[PDB]
Amino acid sequence: ISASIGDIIQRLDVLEQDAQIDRLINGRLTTLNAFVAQQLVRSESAALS
Amino acid sequence: SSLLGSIAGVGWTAGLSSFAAIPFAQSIFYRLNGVGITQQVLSENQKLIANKFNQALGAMQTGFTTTNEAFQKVQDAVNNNAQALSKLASELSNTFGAISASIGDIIQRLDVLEQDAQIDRLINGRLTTLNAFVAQQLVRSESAALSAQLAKDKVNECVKAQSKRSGFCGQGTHIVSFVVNAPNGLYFMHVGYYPS
Amino acid sequence: AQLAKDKVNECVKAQSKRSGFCGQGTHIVSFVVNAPNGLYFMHVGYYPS
Amino acid sequence: ASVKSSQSSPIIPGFGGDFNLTLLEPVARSAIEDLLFDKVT
Amino acid sequence: YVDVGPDSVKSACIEVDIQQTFFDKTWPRPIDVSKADGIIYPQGRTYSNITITYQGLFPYQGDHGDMYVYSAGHATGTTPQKLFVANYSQDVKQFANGFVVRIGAAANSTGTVIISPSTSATIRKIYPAFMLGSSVGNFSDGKMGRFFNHTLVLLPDGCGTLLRAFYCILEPRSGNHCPAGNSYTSFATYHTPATDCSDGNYNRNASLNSFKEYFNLRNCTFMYTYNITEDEILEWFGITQTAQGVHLFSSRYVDLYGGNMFQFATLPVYDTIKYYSIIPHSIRSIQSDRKAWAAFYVYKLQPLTFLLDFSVDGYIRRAIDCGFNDLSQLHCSYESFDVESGVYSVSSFEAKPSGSVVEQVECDFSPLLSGTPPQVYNFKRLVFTNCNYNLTKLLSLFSVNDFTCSQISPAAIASNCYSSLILDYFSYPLSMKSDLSVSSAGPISQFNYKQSFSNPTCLILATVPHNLTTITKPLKYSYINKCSRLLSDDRTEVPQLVNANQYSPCVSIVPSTVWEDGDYYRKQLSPLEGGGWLVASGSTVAMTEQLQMGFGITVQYGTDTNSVCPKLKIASQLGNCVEYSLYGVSGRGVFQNCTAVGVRQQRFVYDAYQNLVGYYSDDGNYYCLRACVSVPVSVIYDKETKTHATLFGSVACEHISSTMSQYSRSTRSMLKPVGCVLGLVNSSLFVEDCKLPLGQSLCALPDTPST
Amino acid sequence: SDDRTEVPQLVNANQYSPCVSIVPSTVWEDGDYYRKQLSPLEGGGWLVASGSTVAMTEQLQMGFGITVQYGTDTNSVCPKLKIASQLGNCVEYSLYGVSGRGVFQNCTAVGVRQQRFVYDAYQNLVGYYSDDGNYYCLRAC
Amino acid sequence: VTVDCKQYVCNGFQKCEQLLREYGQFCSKINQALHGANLRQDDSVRNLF
Amino acid sequence: IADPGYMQGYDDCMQQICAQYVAGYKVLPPLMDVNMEAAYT
Repeated sequence: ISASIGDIIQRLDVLEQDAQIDRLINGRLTTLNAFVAQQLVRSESAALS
Repeated sequence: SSLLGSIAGVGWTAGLSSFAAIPFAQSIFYRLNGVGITQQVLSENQKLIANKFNQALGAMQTGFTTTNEAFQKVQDAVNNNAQALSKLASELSNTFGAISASIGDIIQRLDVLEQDAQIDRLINGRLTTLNAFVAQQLVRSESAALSAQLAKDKVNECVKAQSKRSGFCGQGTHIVSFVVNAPNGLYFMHVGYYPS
Repeated sequence: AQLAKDKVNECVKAQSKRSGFCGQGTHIVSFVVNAPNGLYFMHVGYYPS
Repeated sequence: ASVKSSQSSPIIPGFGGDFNLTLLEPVARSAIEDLLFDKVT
Repeated sequence: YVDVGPDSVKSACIEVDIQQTFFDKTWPRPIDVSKADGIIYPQGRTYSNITITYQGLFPYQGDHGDMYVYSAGHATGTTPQKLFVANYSQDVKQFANGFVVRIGAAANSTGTVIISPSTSATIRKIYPAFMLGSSVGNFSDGKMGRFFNHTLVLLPDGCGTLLRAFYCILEPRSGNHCPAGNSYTSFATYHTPATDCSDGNYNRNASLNSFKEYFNLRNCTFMYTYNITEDEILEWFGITQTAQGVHLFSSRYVDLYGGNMFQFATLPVYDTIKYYSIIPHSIRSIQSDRKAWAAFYVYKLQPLTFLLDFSVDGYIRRAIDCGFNDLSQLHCSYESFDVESGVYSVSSFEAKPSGSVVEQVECDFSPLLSGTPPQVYNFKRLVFTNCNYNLTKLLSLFSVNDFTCSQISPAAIASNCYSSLILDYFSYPLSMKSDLSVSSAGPISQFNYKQSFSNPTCLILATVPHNLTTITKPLKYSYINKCSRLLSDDRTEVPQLVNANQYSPCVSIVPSTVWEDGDYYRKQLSPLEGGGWLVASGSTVAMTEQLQMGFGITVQYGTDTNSVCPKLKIASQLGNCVEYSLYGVSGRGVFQNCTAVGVRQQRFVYDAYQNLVGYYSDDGNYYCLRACVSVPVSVIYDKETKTHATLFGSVACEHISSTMSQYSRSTRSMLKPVGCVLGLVNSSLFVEDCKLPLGQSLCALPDTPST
Repeated sequence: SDDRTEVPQLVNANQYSPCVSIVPSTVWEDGDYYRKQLSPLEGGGWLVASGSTVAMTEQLQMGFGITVQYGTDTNSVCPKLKIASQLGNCVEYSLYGVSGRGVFQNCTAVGVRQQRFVYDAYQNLVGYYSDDGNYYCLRAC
Repeated sequence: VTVDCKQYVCNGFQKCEQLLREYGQFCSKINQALHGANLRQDDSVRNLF
Repeated sequence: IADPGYMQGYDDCMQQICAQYVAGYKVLPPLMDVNMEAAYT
């Protein structure tokens, strides 16, 4: 459930709110870490070129 | 060290490699006669150059730390693979998983039925991140083989021959270049000209 | 593949007065045959001995 | 194997006269190599 | 309960003179974490020469805290008279996460006697006293500062040679100047040095006795004492609370000369401390014996991540408050008292919501209250578009027995605005609560009533009182316990499961109320319908005294959306910055009168994602929205000369303000204008050409040397 | 203080309910309700509670809640029953709330010494304490 | 490009910021990694020209 | 290129890519002004 904050108020109870939000942080930060690995790749290939 | 032996005679050339034994001084008067194309009357009158060559190598002795990358590249390499190995292996263990005291509920907490559940979380995660480490070792291994083939291209060009080409043989009409083994890699002491 | 183009334009057309790349010895001829997925070289070098 | 192949001088304490070369082995891991192995942590 | 010694036998209290202006001084002693001011050592484990970033309770860098001072009382040449105090007893503070205290810092220096400002004296350390508890209010004469029920009191005694900690009910006494008596101003404690602090015979109960004059101590669960060696050394005291109880910290026993605080007690106080006050002390000296007493300073704790630098011997002698500014962040966000010299990007600075636009009357719950709630399998559906709802109104009629939601909370479902509300109601027994669940495979979800899993949902169990009389009860509660098809082969049975937002296929053959528990229904199918049979079986539960009902709510959460908000100039135009709150969706935007792209009969416009760019709703114009304003700040650290310099990303020399108050995060607690070649910088000066070039080599072309 | 908005006061771990001030130690009758107007400082509005009862049983029935913390430090808390002590100068140990396998040595001298472990920037303990009183610094397997 | 994590995740909401504080190591390694990437790239620009 | 903003493009997009509006991500400037890369070449 990803309306940019997981059940911030509205959409879920605060105690679970942490459950859906922690899904969104583990996922969103993990994919951000994939972006960082990608920047290291194109940075190294950019330095080769 | 046999490469430093072959610097003088192999740097002549006239072919790589079927030669020679020429003293190092005359090797730098021909290497210097070549691309810094000052012919014989300047190197005759005068030398000392020798004291300027030795002065250059002297500042090459004093300066390693810290503002002299290449050297920060060297510790970027040792801190690279030491960081990846030890520090990534410190992230891999202790801790990753949901309940992750090395062994979940090790010998001390519940539950014997759910023990396989939390442990299988820790194995799927810990082995998956280990597999990320293996993908990383394949990456830096392949790039290390690219750079090693570059080093072979820098030894066969810049170290044996002169090499009448710009940087690679860094910054100036190149004259001599020396090879020493650094941590994980080679290390070059390219002796170039600088007009000024 | 850009390396192979650099090995065809240097080692195959010309001689190429350079060490390995044109493997192990003062290079003389080099031949190209298509291998699976790649080229394949039959660098004919000198070996003093 | 694409480094050595042929043929050293060999290593005598006088390389070039007079080019003071630190790259001599003192005796086995020469002096500049000793600097960039000691200063690296 | 514990014997804490006899009540006071005095029939009056000592008169107290409150003169706050004599205690209003500026003697700043702000937190400097560089020197490890205000640091509690970590509880979980302890460490050697290691540095680290660590999240725990700390005071913030530069916090001046709250200063308190105790004074000599009034006196003649021979006789102590009225006490002399500040207004501290009426100043009740929120405990929150607790606090740390700098004690005795000015000891040995020369300072004023307070009650006689023209008189100076050598400053001596004095210990603070605190009153803490869970419930506060006013004394009988209306003055603030009364603590109710069990109260924790921390009271030094014996001329600064012990701390007493006790937890009692404080019964205010009724004599003159006492808190339940006439002529009450403030309570206080005191001691009388001429008689209480004579060599070799300190009165270890002097302050306690003075306290007992203002309050009787009742039902004390504990009274502990902690001995203190007499000296004039600076020290730190701390207090927190954890379920175990209230934890006391001091530098005295483990780091007397360095100031690190370590735990020395856990008090069995399990009622959460919410409030505290500083108990004023006045020293009943005679005029010729007047001393100056060191101010003490209280700093609130909060969870912060610090860089902690541990010496070889394990103590912390240097810390960094990472959130103090971008320079410290860089300093930290690296786990390193030293951050190599360069440009380091610290986050925004997002603007503050102002002009919260709300767009939408009164939702019609009528037909629910009039008649007989049908059976669960014949649930009635109320739809809500474009109206205001008082739902806590509706749920105040009934007695409510259970409230669970999925992908939302009951708190949240009252507050938020939604495009497409749906209220489903029916008769339903409380006995069958375990079958009315979003996570249930009973007959109710199988054959009777199923909510959507794609929208947020709530499920309410209630009881109509007696007070509600327009709601009639039926003969009994009924539900379907089997709905299946028998195929045309006469012996394949296929359960007919109910789909969300639909009725059971068996409602055509199951009566609106089941006549008897276990009755079964059948209906042969036409070859077109598939052949074979349709079959069902009904269950009953006995009717209750008061009728019991079930409510299912589904919010959108769409999709098609908007116009269903709760109910309660500014919530309209022209809120030309953040924030809005449309019925359809939340969000933070900068509306502008743009042109002209949309649908124009349903209200929004998206751009290929979830976002809305963005007009509608206003009546009727094009208020196209945008994303939030963020100032993309950075830090130009330069560790050689230790001079940070905050650079903003690309805006603006004109739009910023120094220590900008329209924006959220420095980051975070505290901040600290020349451009404009790149962006705006909080660093002088203008070019200044041209050198050299080298690092630390900022952006487009400021090459920025130092200093 | 708007006389409309109801906000449940949820209990936090290892605290009492904010309503224990108004709910008797035993509820007199099932469904009784309690109220208390709040001072403007307390927030205004009201505090409200309602009590439930269950009939007493033949034999009294009780509830026990236990919470353990693995050390870390103090005061220590093990079951009861030269060995299980020094000099086990190799694997294994089993200290207070902490397990592990180590090679203790009489090392020097870095720690806190008041609470009784020492970590090195991770979960591990490197490692002295607990012995009485010396520095048995531990290592990995 | 550098991401300003601890405010990318999350959008700036305090509960979500605390749930980031649980992951305060990972964000530091993100922005540490990108700042390293930009110094390597910037030294490629500088050393190039 | 829909980018860049250097004290005219932030405000210019504010008058209305979002390296300066999500924040979030953020694009740094390329170490050299265009007149100076033009000076090198």
